[PDB]
Order: sequence, then structure tokens, then C-alpha cells
Amino acid sequence: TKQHAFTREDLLRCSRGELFGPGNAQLPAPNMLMIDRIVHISDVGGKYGKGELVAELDINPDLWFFACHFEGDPVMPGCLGLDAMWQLVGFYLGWQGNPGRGRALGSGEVKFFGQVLPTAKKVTYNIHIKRTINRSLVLAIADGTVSVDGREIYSAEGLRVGLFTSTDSF
Amino acid sequence: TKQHAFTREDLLRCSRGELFGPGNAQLPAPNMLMIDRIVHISDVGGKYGKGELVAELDINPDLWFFACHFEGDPVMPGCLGLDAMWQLVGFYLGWQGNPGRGRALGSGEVKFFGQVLPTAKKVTYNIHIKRTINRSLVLAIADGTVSVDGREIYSAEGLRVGLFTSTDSF
Repeated sequence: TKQHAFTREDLLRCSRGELFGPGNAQLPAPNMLMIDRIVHISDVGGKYGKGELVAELDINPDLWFFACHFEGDPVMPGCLGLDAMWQLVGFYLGWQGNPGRGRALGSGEVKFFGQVLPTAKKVTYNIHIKRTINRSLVLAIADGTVSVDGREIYSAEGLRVGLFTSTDSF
Repeated sequence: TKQHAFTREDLLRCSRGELFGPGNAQLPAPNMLMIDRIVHISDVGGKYGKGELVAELDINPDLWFFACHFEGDPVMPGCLGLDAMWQLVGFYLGWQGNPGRGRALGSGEVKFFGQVLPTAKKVTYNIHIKRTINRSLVLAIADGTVSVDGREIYSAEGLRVGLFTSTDSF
């Protein structure tokens, strides 16, 4: 929790289990990784005073999802922007020093009200940690937004991610 | 609204714009396509009497997402199972004969309470159309579940997809 920003290389290290250690939170590797960098992460501040993350994904026309989604009509899948938010909430839990593997548990409400085209430059994620619970399972609840070149386009309320150690199962 | 089941070849045709025609609903192509076949589609029946879809994805250990999500811990991304549901709701709107390009608009509550491992055989999607609205924009609201080998593992309430006869204002 000493470090407050992460490069792409740090995130790739995380995807190999080499940032938080084996059996702890892992980002997906490409092509499921939806984050290039984390520009801010903290356990204080944010909308609820319980922490926040700001992260970025650079957009270029050659990103793999543009070719297949959709043919003749390239647009970033909303589900992947949403997944970036789960990825970040999972990363937060690992970053705090909690053990166990990350699993997205769902969301309260998701809204898509804009799009990421291949001509965009940069997607930014803003995640506000609402609550962390440490009862039987460690979990985080958060709200998030996705913005493209300054403009808010997706929101999610009540994003939930849990950590599962060897003794707990799905 | 005449054909009630679709093969993978039909879905691939749909991803090329060749099922519903240019400018109308399109499934994503691989690797974003999350459906192998639609085993049932109808505009009557289902939980609300307004239609339903049953669709399937065959699972094998070589599906692309297993290698990157996660290294040493393969599991289907929940976001892609969720996307299968938006893909199916969009397909429903095209299948009804409505014009325009599909865009997922979001969801009410989403829950992940199980997982698809590479040792699973088959994922099944059950979608219940709740409402279709034709006032300003054509849209569908639906509930859905994802099951693996008989066992329910994901649910979504209030899935929303809209059709856009032009995407320039989204």
C-alpha cells in the first residue's frame, strides 16, 4: 500500500502473480486486461472516504475487440469497460495486502450511455470504494465510472469483488 | 419471427451483417461472440409471456479466455457470460424485424455465484423478455441466467439493449 501509481509493466507483473504473490489477487493478462496504468490509488479519499482508484486505457484502432465487435461498426464492448472496473476493485483488495484469488461477484446497476470508438485517445476509470467487509469472506463494494476523452459514458453502482483463499469456494 | 432455432453458421452470418441485413442488429464475431447456438427463440412464452431465448456455448479447455484469465487459475470471465445475455437480447430485437444497430444500455442487478472452469462441457443461457418499447427508440428489457452443466451460476435483472438507426449521437 506504499505505492500509489502503477505502470503497464507493473500490471503485467500482477497478471503473472508476481506483484501480490501466488494465490493472491491477479489481474488478467492480455487480451482480457483492460487497464494500461493506474495513475492513482489510495485507501483514503474518494466519494465515500474509503479509497479510490483512477486508471487509464489508451485507445488505438488496432485493439483486438474493434475488429470483431462489430464488423463494419467498431465499438468497445461495454462488458469490457465494466470488467475493467471489477479488475480495479480486485486489484484494490490485493493492494491492501489481503490474501486470496479475486472473483467478481456482480453489480447493483450498470448503465451504458456513450461509446468508445477506435478514434478515441484515452479511456479513464474512476472507482470509489464504498465498503470493505472482512466477515467470512473479504470483499469490496464500489461505484465506478468510465469516461472517454473527458466525457462520462458508463457507470456502475455496487460493484462487488471477493477474495477466495484455499479454504473458501464458490 | 418465423425461425425458432439458429446454428453457429447462422450466428456467424449474423456477425457479418448477412442475417438481418446491413445497418441492422449484428452479433459480434469471434472472439467476442459468446454463443454457439440458439436452441429456442420465440416472441411468446417465457417468464413474462413476452418471449424467450435459450442458447448454448460449448466449453473446452482451449477457449482463448482461459489462458489469460487467469494464469494458473483458468475461469470464464463473468463479464463475457453477461455479454452473451446482451448479445441475445440484441439478437431478439433484430429477429423481430426492427431496424438499426444494437447497443447494450446496461442492467439492473448482476450476480455471479459460480464459475465456468475449463473442465465444464456446456454453458446454457436462458433469457426472458420482460418488455419491448417502440416509442422514441426501440428497446428491450429482459432478465437472464447463465448455467453450466445444469447448475445456475450467473443472473442479471433488467438487461437493456437498444437499436439505433444512427449511432452518431450515442
